[PDB]
Amino acid sequence: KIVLKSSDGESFEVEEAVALESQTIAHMVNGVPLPNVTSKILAKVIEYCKRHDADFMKIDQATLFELILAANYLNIKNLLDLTCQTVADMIKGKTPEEIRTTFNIKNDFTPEEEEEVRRENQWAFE
Amino acid sequence: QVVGWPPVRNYRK
Amino acid sequence: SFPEEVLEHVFSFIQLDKDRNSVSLVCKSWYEIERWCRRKVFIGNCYAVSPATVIRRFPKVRSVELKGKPHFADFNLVPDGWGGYVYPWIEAMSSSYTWLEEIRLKRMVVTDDCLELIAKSFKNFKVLVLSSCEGFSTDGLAAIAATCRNLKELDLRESDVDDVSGHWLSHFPDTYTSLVSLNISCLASEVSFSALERLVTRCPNLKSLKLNRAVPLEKLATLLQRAPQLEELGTGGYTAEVRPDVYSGLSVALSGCKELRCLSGFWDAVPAYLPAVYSVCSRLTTLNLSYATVQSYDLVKLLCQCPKLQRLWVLDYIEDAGLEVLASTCKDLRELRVFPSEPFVMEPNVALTEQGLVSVSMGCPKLESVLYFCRQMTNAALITIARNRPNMTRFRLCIIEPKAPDYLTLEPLDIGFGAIVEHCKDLRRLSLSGLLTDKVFEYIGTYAKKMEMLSVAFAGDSDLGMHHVLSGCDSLRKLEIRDCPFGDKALLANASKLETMRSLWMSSCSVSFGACKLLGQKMPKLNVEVIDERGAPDSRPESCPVERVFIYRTVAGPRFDMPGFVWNMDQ
Ligand SMILES: O=P(O)(O)O[C@H]1[C@H](OP(=O)(O)O)[C@@H](OP(=O)(O)O)[C@H](OP(=O)(O)O)[C@@H](OP(=O)(O)O)[C@H]1OP(=O)(O)O
Ligand SMILES: O=C(O)COc1ccc(Cl)cc1Cl
Repeated sequence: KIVLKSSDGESFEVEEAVALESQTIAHMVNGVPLPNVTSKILAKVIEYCKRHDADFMKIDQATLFELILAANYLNIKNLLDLTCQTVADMIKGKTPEEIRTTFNIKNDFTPEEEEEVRRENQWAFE
Repeated sequence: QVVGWPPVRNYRK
Repeated sequence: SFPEEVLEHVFSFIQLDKDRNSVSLVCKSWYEIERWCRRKVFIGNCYAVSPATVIRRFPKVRSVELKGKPHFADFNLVPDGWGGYVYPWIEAMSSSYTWLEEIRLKRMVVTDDCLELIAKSFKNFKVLVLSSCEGFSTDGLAAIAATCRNLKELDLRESDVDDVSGHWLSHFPDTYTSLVSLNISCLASEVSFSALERLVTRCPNLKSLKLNRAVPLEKLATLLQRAPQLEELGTGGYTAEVRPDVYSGLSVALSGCKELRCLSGFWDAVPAYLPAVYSVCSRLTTLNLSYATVQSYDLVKLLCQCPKLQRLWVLDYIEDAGLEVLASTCKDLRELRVFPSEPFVMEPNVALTEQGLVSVSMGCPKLESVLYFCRQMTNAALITIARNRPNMTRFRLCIIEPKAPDYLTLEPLDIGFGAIVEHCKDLRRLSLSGLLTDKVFEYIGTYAKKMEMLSVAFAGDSDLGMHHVLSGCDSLRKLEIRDCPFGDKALLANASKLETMRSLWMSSCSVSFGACKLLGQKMPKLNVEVIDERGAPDSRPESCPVERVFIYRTVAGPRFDMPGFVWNMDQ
């Protein structure tokens, strides 16, 4: 077993191969502190790392949000993929203004630049 | 006959 | 809202051109990240944009696709020399895209110099598809074979190669092994055959081999014994003395290929040898018989055993009765192409008519895709076809006589086409023919909302017709028209439509030179090209129809390699 210390100061005991799924953990090497992952999130990460997923991702946006970031921070390649596919599939079929709804992005194109690009994309790239 | 008709890539006409 | 690397990795699961364009327009940040991880680019009209442009914006591209001359080049309605040269692309890419992997080219002029440059700039070069291109020779290919050590695909389909020397193929070194896919089939000259057998023998990943018809029937079995894993085979010549040892061998060898999904080639096929192909046949999803000149009966015998057949291309020799048997045996047909055996004589040499298409309309619930040459047709037949196949996608129906009416009835085919277009709501592709009045056009503008490519000849009565098209046709991408009374009035009244479309082709219509100059002035981001071999267009009054205008929207402005008979109307 290794123990893992959330950012919240609480403590997770996982057996040896589960913790090592994270290259970020592997390469710190009492009990491993994790300043950039909550417990909530470190919980979910641990189910995944145990299982290994589908309704697992049957989660909500702000939460995926955080799952990505931690799969990145922990370097857990499988999970980065899976949560990455999953954000992709929300992009696809969708328009800019809907993507930039679904996502809280502010448009920082001028009128003029946005048309030049559309513009380029349509006349020359599709 | 007409040029390019009927529209096909065969050899003669 | 998170870093730059996660976005990139997200992007990596996005591959459709549309999807990438869309993410590029979210916010400046995404525009930059996609830019830099865009793996492939698709350029439907090489003059629509410049290389410097493509290369500066997507500097990481691994895979490039380009298309040159308009479709009607096939019918040669574009004089030689008009353009489509790929060299400037290769030159520009050769220093920027070091890691380039894939080049796919259509209807471009491609030169031995191009081929050497590719060979010798792209070390990871994997895929070369040259599709109806011209301008190169076996010497160019020798370059590719000698140098491209990682090559997986050489696909020459339907190109015109200056045919020096079958020697070029033995330029593949013995240490070469990587080939997935050789489509050899347009070459006249004859490859070295022991080289060909050594090659096929030592590339255990060979999946698709389309021959050369100078590889004669008697040799196929040797090849096939070397590549039992094949999924697509293009025969060479399919003719030989009738002998039992040679039949027996072809046949053990073919039924050795348990992976064949696609069979093609068959030049000069002799009836006595087709049945060798039968055991393969349980399993075929693609059969192309379009160069077998065999009679309807022998076709049928073969068809009778292609239950999984999804795609057939064949000669009109198949006939109404052969097509009926078709409707009955191939319930999984998606696509039927029937080509003219004798497209240059008037009298029917073959009993093939509206009826075979009707058969197949009713019998193949999954048929979506049709190309059909016949000599007669009716409003009634079209109407039954549209009724039976509201899922049709691509409908290309060419009556060989220029303005043939309904032959029973003697009207224009307007309602038959109205019906295909009213009823087939996802029709994205139409080519029609026969006697046609401004009124089809009207139907076309009212019902054909999904339709992307439209081809037409010898049709309509006035500018109203072309107007209904440019008017009504929401999804129009490519409009191409020959020999119709469509001119200045419909073209300029719809000038602004043209910015939404890849290209308008109009040859032998009534477009005056004067409307060409006015159009160029209204619409500075169209290249409006007059293509006219009679000499300079002030030679004649501006009142005077030009021979061909080609119009296409672009961000490169006017192009640099017009020849003597093409004028751009910018100024
Ligand atoms: O998406 P596009 O640029 O519109 O290409 C179309 C489309 O080709 P893709 O296979 O590249 O989608 C056609 O496919 P279908 O309409 O049959 O689905 C193909 O036609 P073919 O199947 O007959 O090759 C046709 O080629 P063409 O105009 O030579 O008939 C080609 O259009 P372009 O390459 O001419 O734009
Ligand atoms: O679709 C095809 O390839 C053959 O049919 C046509 C081709 C060009 C034109 Cl103008 C009209 C027709 Cl019907």
